[PDB]
Amino acid sequence: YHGDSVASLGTQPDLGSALYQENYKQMKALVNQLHERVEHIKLGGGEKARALHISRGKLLPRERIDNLIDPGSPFLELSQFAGYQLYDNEEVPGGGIITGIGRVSGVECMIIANDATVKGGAYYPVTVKKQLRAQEIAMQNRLPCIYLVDSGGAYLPRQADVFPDRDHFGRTFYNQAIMSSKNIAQIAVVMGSCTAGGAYVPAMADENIIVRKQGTIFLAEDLGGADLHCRKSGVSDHWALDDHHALHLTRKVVRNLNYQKKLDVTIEPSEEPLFPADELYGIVGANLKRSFDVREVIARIVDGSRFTEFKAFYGDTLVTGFARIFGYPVGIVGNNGVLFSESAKKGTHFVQLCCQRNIPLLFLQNITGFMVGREYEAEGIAKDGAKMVAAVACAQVPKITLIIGGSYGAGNYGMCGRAYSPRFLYIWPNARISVMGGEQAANVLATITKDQRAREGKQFSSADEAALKEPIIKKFEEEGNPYYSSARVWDDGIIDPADTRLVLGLSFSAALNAPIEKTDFGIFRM
Amino acid sequence: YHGDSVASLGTQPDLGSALYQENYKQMKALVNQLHERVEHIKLGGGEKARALHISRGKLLPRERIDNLIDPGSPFLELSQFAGYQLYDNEEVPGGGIITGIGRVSGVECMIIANDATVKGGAYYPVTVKKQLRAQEIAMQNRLPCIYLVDSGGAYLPRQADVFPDRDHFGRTFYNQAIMSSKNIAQIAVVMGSCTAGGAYVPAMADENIIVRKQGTIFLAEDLGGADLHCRKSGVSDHWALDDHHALHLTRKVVRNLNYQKKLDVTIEPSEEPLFPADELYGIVGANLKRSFDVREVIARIVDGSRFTEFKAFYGDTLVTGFARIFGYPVGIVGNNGVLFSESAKKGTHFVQLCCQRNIPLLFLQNITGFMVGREYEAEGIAKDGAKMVAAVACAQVPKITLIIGGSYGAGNYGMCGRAYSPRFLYIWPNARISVMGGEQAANVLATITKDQRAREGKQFSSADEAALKEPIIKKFEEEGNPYYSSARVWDDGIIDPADTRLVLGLSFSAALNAPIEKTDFGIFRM
Amino acid sequence: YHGDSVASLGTQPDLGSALYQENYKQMKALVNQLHERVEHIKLGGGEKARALHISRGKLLPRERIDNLIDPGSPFLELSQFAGYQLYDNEEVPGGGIITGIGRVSGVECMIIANDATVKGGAYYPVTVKKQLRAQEIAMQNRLPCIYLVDSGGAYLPRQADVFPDRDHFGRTFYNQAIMSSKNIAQIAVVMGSCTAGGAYVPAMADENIIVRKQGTIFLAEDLGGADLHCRKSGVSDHWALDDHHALHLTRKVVRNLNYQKKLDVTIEPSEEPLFPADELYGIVGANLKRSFDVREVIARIVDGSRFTEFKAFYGDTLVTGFARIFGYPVGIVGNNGVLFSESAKKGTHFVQLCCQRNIPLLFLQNITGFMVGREYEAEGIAKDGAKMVAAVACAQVPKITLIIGGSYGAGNYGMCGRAYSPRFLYIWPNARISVMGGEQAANVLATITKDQRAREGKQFSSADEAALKEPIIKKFEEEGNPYYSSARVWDDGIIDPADTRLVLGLSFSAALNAPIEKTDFGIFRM
Amino acid sequence: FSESAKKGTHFVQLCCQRNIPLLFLQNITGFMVGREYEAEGIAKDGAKMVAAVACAQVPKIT
Amino acid sequence: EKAMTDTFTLQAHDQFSPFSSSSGRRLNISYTRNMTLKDGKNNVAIAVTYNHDGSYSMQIEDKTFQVLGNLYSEGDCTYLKCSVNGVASKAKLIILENTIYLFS
Repeated sequence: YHGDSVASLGTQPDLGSALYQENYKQMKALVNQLHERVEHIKLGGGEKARALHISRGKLLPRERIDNLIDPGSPFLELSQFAGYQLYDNEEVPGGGIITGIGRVSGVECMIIANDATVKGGAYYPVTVKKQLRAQEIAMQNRLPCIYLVDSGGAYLPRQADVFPDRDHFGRTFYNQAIMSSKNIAQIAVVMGSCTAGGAYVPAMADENIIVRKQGTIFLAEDLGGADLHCRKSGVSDHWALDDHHALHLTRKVVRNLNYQKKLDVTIEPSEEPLFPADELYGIVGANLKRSFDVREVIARIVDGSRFTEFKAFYGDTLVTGFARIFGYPVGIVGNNGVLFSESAKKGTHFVQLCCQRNIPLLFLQNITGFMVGREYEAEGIAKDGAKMVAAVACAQVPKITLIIGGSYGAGNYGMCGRAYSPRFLYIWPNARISVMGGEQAANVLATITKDQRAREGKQFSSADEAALKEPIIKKFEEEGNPYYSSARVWDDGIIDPADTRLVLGLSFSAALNAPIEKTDFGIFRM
Repeated sequence: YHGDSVASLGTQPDLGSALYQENYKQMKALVNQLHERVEHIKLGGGEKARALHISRGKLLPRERIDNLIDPGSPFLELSQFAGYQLYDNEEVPGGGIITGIGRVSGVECMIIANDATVKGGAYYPVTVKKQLRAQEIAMQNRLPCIYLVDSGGAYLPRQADVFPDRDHFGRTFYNQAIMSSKNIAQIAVVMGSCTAGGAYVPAMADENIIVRKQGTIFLAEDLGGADLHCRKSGVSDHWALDDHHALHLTRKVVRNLNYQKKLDVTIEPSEEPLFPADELYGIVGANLKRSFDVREVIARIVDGSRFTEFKAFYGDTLVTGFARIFGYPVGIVGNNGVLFSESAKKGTHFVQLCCQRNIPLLFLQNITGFMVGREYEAEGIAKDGAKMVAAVACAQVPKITLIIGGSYGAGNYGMCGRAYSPRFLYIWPNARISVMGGEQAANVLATITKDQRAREGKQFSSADEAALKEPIIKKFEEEGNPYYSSARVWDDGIIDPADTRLVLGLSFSAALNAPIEKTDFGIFRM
Repeated sequence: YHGDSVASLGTQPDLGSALYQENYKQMKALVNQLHERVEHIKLGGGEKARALHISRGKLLPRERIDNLIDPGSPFLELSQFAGYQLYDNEEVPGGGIITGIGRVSGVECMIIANDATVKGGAYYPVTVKKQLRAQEIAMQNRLPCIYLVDSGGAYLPRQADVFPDRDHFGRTFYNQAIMSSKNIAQIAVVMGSCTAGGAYVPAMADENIIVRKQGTIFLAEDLGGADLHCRKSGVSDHWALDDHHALHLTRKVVRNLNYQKKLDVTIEPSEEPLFPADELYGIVGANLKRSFDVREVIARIVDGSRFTEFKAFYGDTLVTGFARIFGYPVGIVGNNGVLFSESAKKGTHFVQLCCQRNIPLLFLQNITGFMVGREYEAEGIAKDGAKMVAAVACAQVPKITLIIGGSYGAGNYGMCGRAYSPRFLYIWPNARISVMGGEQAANVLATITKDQRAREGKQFSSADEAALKEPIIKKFEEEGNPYYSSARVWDDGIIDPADTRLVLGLSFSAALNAPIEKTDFGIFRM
Repeated sequence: FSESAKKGTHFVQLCCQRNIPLLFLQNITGFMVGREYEAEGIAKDGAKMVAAVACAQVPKIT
Repeated sequence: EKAMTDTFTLQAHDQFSPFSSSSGRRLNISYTRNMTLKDGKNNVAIAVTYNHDGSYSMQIEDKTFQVLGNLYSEGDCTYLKCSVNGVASKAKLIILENTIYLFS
């Protein structure tokens, strides 16, 4: 019996209020800035490179993905901003590689395609990291991997950051071998030149497809990717006339995987939230100093804006409860202020509940600056904050993290930061991430100097202090920008707040391809 | 019945030969250079810092380890050269942290001690990587972790490379939580100030020891590490009067772990090699262009110089066989020339044999430059080299890699490079590692330029070519030096060739603390 | 293909026959007596106690259950007669506790509610036993437990029978901890005062609900059950305004258990029996000396009165066969006379068949007095009766026992008595249970006395013998009455024969919530 | 006390992790010294120990 | 409520469990439900007793009524066929928000 009437979250914001008008205007500008930058990245290398690419009869990398996935199906692209201003004088749109999750023959798959128009498809250090992140996502969720291979090899000027280390180019083949041993299909389509060391990617794949004239595989047509590779050498499993033919063959290969998705969780009919998503612009804004009720964000992403809060009046700075997104059950943990001992205990209790019932967890990070409280006897927080860091780490249910505000210090770890292997991590265009907030850092620097100056007896003037402080503030702002963080692969993308519900729905759906394991906890330091 | 007489490897070198005299002289100089540099690193921060450290009643970090381990037991230190010239103007001896494996109360444990004399124990980016490597070693071999905590927090000027990412400081607590859940004991001894974010390390430990006056734990004595932490807060499990008392308590804690080592492999009595180890100086030398028989190296490290070669006459550029080191069975794979299709097939067959019988694997990397052969139809090698990369990756037996020569290109991957998770990786002082050898790179660069110059029609003069080539050669030499590689944590240390047998014996003994699992292979592309 | 026509059991009784008229009249009187006694127990403590209970704004205990379960769903109450005349001068209707199985949010749950109107909710010795029986039922069938806590603590005058032993009050918390470790949800709703030692019940629960003004938890409002307990102490997970609000919250909590029922058995469409159930009154009657065909009872409870008899002509005193009740498959074992060696062998063979196919077992106990046969060389029976006692004990399929007649001696054990952990045990209002029948006991006593009298030579007169015999007969009758047995918790309730099919259907449905395990047998003494 | 119950709960987890048998020496005190001492605090923590002791699978002797 | 129960039962594996019935049955006693309905500004208390035969005995104030009926669909409109104290009637039933609409 599911006919019980229940209460719903959310309230109607005051559209006429000046605060709402200002917050909407600021957030809208950030979203528009995000959109137009992606448009530029969409063009890859440029008109001359794109014209040359098409002149050889090859499809553009994004057109290949469009033809590969099922007609009209959504495509979840990841790390669109990798390599954004990462290198001083070189522009590398998207890192030279396009990765995302789409549906092929009704099966969710991870698609990894080299962008040959960007530096001829050479592998920059960020390119390796982006690919390795994609492989990690595919393995953790048991998603078949499809490699649209068109590459020019490693970027020699930066070889030391590509070749040698464990998380360097060598790890790519290690991941392929491991996934194959686990029956996670590895499919490679050589749609262009495969350079030295990239010839392994077609070979290490379970099934392989090579284009007749364009494809070349060699550790050019005669040496590799030849009819020799297809027939005499036997490296090729399927022979394709052109790019369209190869993509058609790939869809057939996936259809023969003999795989059917099975769900471990209970399912209920989906319902839209009771409030518009675009109202999040006015509610949240771009000023991290102002505070908002995280429940408002929840009310606009969960099915029917229905939410069962757990321990509502205890540790109120943290909000935990049960909801459903697109029918899936989810346990939501979101910050609503500074973390306290009660908040950490409340979170630790909640995480155990979700792990016991095998319920996916969603974290909404919005940590607060220390301008309000200098110390507050933080020693008490240390004893309890660890209990949450330890429960979150050991949890085996799928975990997704969304940074809707600040993310500073140990608060990042307790809320399932990147170091704690959430299945996905997304950030809103207004976020900031740093070891500490910029102002606090300045104060700390100031005290040390003033006191040391005092030992010398030299006077640290008021002007002297300000001069010291300004560079520090600037560095922190520059390095906490959402773009700096996404340029390196610290998150899986910057998403428009109006798209939060859709992105979460796609992400949780993909994460459910793998069975949920039993959670084993360490010692809880009572 | 084990009374059968068998043949033994090795031959007596010609000590009078000029080649032997020159090779011994060159290798000896490298070893002497290695020794004196370690002596300097042994001193840590310096006399002023060391004097200040002792003036507070605290033991020096290396004296702490000496008192912690069993009397007279050997100590296997790791990554002694981390941070060597890594940072432009800052000297960070050993990365500010000392890690190694020693015996405590008869149990092999991983010891991780902060060096407070180096930058006050602040965490540099290399410091985090060194600690994370130590934790990875402890988990893979089920070694209890002992943290001698005396730290000053993260190095703010380089925060972006310490805090945020998955392999950044946050991962340290994640590793502690995971090992605790697996019953791998985590013991923390706070022998000095624990700064913000380091207070978690005592809390996340299974058992904790704090010194009465020196120790402070706070997210100074009143705020944390107080009798408050020991009694009022309860974060402390044991209370110690001084450094000597704390080390005595630590030994008692380990003795109560209720752990006993069990061996999965057959054991035979140990025997010394039939040839002196120091002869390796003359045999190997420092000139990578000259070639030597890897069997000579094997004859001087295995018990009794006894070796059963597998497929001796097939793919002779690779040597594979069975031997024993300190009684443990080992399968040895070593390069004896350029890799061929037969060599890769022979290696793949051998690795399957060792995995089937649960025999540890040892790799001796000495890959050859392409000066001898420009291409040799390397396309054939690609089809087969992958079969070895794929077998080596999936092998679950303990793997140890020793680079006794060059390590270039895909040959590194096939011989269990760093990317393939060998339990340990060591390098001799004469090694070089790069994407390709320096000369080849220059030639490649030259061709591209000469041809492009030809399209312009501008003449690329002979002088012009040489000028282009010289910088490239220099870069490659600088970046392939054993010191560059060890300064970053790419290997676990640079070892004297005369110490090869001892280091391997200690490493394999530690690796046997974990049970050997069954190996699951992927698809072998026949 | 299930279109085969089959034979059906049952015959039309002779309604005009004098025996049928007498049997119907006697059984009807027993049923009417049972109904009116339950009506009195329904009132609990009484009008004054009930008026006081409502005056405090609290719902009556049975009204709470009505509001908790799904609208219109049946409620299977257990042990309605616990404490009936158990204590000399104290009336304890239902033992002071109401237990049963009902559907909450579509999930079958065990509901345990204290009756505050009975002795203020104090725990009598029978009260502990009734609760422990309910917990045992919930654990064996994986039914979530809901505790409607309104209690006054232990009854001090009888503390020795409540506190100390293994099956005393302490076991209640032990059961809660064990079920929680098995993911059998434990939900506590404090709807009234929680006394010393009852404060543990809210704390030991996975999720907890407390009423704002009425609830008090303390090992009154200020000390416990305070806003202090809800917020300051954190013992409360949900805060409820009144009894109605708390019951609404409980339904929400169960809906979030993420549980879905799965059936291990094959299912077929249900069909009503071909004969009226009320005819069982005439067929069975109340005279245990007369005999009836157990097949008649079977014909009126199984779907379509369809029954496949196993070994019909061998050991005819026992009836075994396959049938279906409400679509579930069931193997039925029922007595049809004195047990013989052939009957025991036939039963042992049948029980192995059901265990092999994972078919639930139903036992219909009607053992016969020894008036017909004094000994019949019972030594032969001993060798075989054990084979059945041993097979029945080890069977892991769900077992339900229904006593429709006598239950004496070792025949009780062979037919899955209370000592053999049947999932449920019910008795008809006409049953008798004892070590031996009353008459036999008297004879035994008589012989001993007469013979001993003979040794003395004193004459044991005929009158003397009768005088000795009469008290014994009386004791046995008093102690074998269905009410004596149900007052103590030896069975789970006395049920009207017309309700037999419904009770069995509800019981088997609940028992199927747990997966059926493989049966491991001991040594069969051939 | 609350601290005593927490200390016991921590200890029992340690023994169970290492598979160490547990021995209990019961000597509980009368309430002549303390009438109540806000025993409500004890209830929240005493349960944590009752629950750890019950689930422990190492041999236990009292 | 009975229709909602049937709708839930449709999606369950245990299709024929007796718990899915809307009999409101108890052991050795009869279930009486206290319902409250508002007519205009007046609250009406109705005591509904679930009979074994499937009928309902409703008491409002001092008067008792014997009620039995079922729901049937004509086109898209649900119809209630009921008999109160032996008087049979048909009406269109719509339950929207917290208001019960009966059209006869």
